[PDB]
Amino acid sequence: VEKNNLKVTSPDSIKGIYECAIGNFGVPQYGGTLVGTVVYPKSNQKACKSYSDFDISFKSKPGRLPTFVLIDRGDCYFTLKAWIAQQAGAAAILVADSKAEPLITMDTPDYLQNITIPSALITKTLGDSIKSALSGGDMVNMKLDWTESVPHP
Repeated sequence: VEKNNLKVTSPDSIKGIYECAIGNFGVPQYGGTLVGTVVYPKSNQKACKSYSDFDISFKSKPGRLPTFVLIDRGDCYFTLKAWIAQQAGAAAILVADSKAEPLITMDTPDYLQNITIPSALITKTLGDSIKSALSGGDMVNMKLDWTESVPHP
């Protein structure tokens, strides 16, 4: 399981370094990092359907942090969740595992080349911690670290 470090920068309650598992699609900024804010939509939480019907966009306003969308595993292909979040303007997708278990690699089921959004899966533990912080009205900000992540050919 190929992993990279993830750093929650806020709120203070859950700040720290965690691991995430990089999916076999999307394009991390290898050698670099990406800071964003995490959002867990109230609707279409598995990103199996189009966000446009919901009039939901994750395009962040100028000067604000890029939006990372927290998405639940289940019901559809991981690649489709990425494609759909990408269409909705998300800067990255974090797929929270539906069961508590070691990290797994999100595999693909040409068109894979069209998926560019950094895509990673996080544990149910971390997913639930983030949801709790957001539920308390806290912004959850996060730095994705690929500084030492080297891609395969």
